[PDB]
Amino acid sequence: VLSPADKTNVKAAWGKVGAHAGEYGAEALERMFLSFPTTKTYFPHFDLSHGSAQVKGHGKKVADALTNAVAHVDDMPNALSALSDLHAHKLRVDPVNFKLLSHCLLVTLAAHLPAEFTPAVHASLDKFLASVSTVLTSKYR
Amino acid sequence: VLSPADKTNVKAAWGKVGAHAGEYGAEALERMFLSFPTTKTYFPHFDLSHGSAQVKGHGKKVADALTNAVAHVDDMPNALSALSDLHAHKLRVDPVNFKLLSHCLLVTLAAHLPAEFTPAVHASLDKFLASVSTVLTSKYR
Amino acid sequence: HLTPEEKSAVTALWGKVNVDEVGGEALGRLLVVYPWTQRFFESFGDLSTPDAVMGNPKVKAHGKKVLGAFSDGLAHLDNLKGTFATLSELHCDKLHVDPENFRLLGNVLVCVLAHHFGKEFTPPVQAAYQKVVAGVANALAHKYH
Amino acid sequence: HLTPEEKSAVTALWGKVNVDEVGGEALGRLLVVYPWTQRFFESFGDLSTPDAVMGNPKVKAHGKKVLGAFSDGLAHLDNLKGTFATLSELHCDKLHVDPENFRLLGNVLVCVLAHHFGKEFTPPVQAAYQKVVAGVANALAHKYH
Ligand code: HEM
Ligand code: HEM
Ligand code: HEM
Ligand code: HEM
Ligand SMILES: CC(C)(Oc1ccc(NC(=O)Nc2cc(Cl)cc(Cl)c2)cc1)C(=O)O
Ligand SMILES: CC(C)(Oc1ccc(NC(=O)Nc2cc(Cl)cc(Cl)c2)cc1)C(=O)O
Repeated sequence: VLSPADKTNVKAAWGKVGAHAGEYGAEALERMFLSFPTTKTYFPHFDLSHGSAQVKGHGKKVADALTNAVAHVDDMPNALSALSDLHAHKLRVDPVNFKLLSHCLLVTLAAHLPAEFTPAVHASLDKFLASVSTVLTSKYR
Repeated sequence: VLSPADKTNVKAAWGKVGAHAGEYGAEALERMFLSFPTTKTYFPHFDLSHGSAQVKGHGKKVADALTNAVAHVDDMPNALSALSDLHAHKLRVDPVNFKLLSHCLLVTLAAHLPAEFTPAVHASLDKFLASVSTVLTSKYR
Repeated sequence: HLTPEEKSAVTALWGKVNVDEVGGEALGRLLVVYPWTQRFFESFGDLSTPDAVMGNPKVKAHGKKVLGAFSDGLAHLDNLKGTFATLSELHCDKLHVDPENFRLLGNVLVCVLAHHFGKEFTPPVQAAYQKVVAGVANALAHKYH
Repeated sequence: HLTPEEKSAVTALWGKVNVDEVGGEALGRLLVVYPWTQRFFESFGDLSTPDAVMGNPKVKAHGKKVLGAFSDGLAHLDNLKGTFATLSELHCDKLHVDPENFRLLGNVLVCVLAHHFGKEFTPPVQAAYQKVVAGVANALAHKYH
């Protein structure tokens, strides 16, 4: 479970992200497509090149889900319910992939948060992304 | 994540294990050590040779913990609380190894319970082992 | 890295396999046990229940095709990457199949062999087949880009 | 197998890595972010809090040794297996370290490089390092049995 300290750590990190959440979402997806090419198999309909508006638009949606997850950190299952239906029953992204994107979101945060990305905050964020991931796959079977 | 039908399926299948629990546990572990040699890094203190009393005894502890889990499928976090602590705070087995033992338990049940291992029971047992796995790694961090 | 005895163990058991039955069985169980793998099979008709998935002739037909190619690859255990190159390219470039699906089907196939062969699927036989399903999955993932 | 331009992104970035500092930093983070990894460092003294872990001199010392070996490895990107064979045997037969830990350390190191270097740690540079850290972990896993 997310501890009170984790919840505090996540909120302060995401707090400093602030208005750049969208941008960072898009960067994390780019990082993922390049680091882990198999993740591209979910996107044969997108132009995945650097700067792609489809990646920027998707990145903004991913980031807003996370902003929503942080704002309902005590109540994530419900907040993400529509997204967990959509991944379980339509997109059907293999659960392995959430770990890849989590790592890439963590890297993006690290690369933009020189003060805030302390060992403890890094620990809380990984927990928080594992947790979002878990909720997002909780309806898969 | 465990539906009522999963719970019926698991109880049915595992009820058939019965007095073979010891033996099937031992077999799963042996399947694990031979199929996934990295798992042995957790047992350098054991005689891991075929038929070793250390592996039979351990097999029986794992099987009995599973029987406990089945008998309390509604309240697994509670029933497995001590075991949870032990793996989190002392044994500290990397979580990926639970997938490897689960898959070996599934193979064992498959090779032993041919009338019971229908596709739906297969899916139910897999979900069950994944759920016990999640319980056993609940307190890791 | 299969040993000489592991290869002949693999070959020995496979000679007893009805590929088309085992294929339909394994692909069926894939779609049942890991339902998200159904994403590729919208055109296949009824997948509403375990029985419907197992019964569906298209599931069986595709199962026969995949395990047939798997079977043919067991003649080339020392060049799985080579044997599976063009199919790797196809699954990446046209089919958009996440190579994780190869791993899941690999472990489903192991469950099916264990069910089908019982006692005969011994712990050393399993270990040999695990190296096989790893190798085939890795090989089919190899040309992804 | 890393591409030439991935080799040179790796090389260029590493020229600026203080190996001692980054090593200490990455091992410390491993032990904080994935605390079960502490199971290998029972004799290391105080690991009770993030601050204790990060300032622990034995953690820092060992972190220098580990990343130093990693560093040496970056001169042999075409034969990570041969380069790490002896440490692979050591880590299996003497230390009993589950090779999954190499993967976790790989990913912590990537986060450290990103944190430390910021925007210079571009998505192409990251991609090259991912291949490196998978190669290293694979090579360190290679002689397990
Ligand atoms: C942090 C975890 C994730 C979050 C928060 C997330 C969130 C979202 C959101 C908010 C949407 C848009 C839904 C809508 O249009 O109503 C979406 C769609 C989508 N996601 Fe996920 N997602 C995550 C992980 C993943 C992963 C790992 C993959 C596969 C690599 C993936 C593949 C997709 C695809 C293919 C779409 C549809 C894109 C389109 O065609 O517009 N997602 N996700
Ligand atoms: C199905 C999931 C698992 C269950 C239900 C389970 C259950 C148990 C039980 C009941 C014990 C004995 C506790 C006691 O003596 O009080 C034990 C110990 C232990 N387990 Fe777990 N276990 C599981 C997974 C694993 C995995 C995946 C590994 C590593 C590959 C592992 C490694 C160990 C080790 C090293 C011990 C101590 C054995 C000894 O020295 O006696 N376990 N486990
Ligand atoms: C043992 C591993 C596998 C092998 C050897 C294999 C082999 C094949 C072969 C030989 C084809 C025929 C393509 C053609 O006619 O050119 C094919 C197509 C296809 N495969 Fe795979 N496959 C494997 C696993 C999978 C998995 C796990 C999935 C997804 C769950 C998948 C999805 C597909 C799809 C959707 C097609 C196209 C079918 C069609 O057009 O009707 N394959 N595969
Ligand atoms: C980047 C991959 C890694 C490399 C290249 C590496 C390299 C090394 C080296 C050069 C040594 C010292 C050899 C000697 O004593 O003569 C060592 C020792 C050790 N390593 Fe690894 N290491 C890696 C990852 C890990 C990880 C992730 C862990 C566990 C979380 C681990 C656990 C240990 C332990 C327990 C020792 C013995 C420490 C002691 O003497 O008390 N290593 N490693
Ligand atoms: C029980 C607990 C705490 O275990 C764990 C939680 C997180 C991780 N990290 C990951 O695997 N990272 C990871 C990162 C990449 Cl790029 C690829 C892959 Cl394949 C994995 C490992 C274990 C949990 O699941 O919450
Ligand atoms: C969300 C949901 C349903 O996803 C999943 C649950 C289980 C699995 N099975 C596996 O990983 N098997 C598996 C088997 C082996 Cl030999 C090795 C490894 Cl590395 C993995 C995959 C996805 C869940 O986590 O419960």
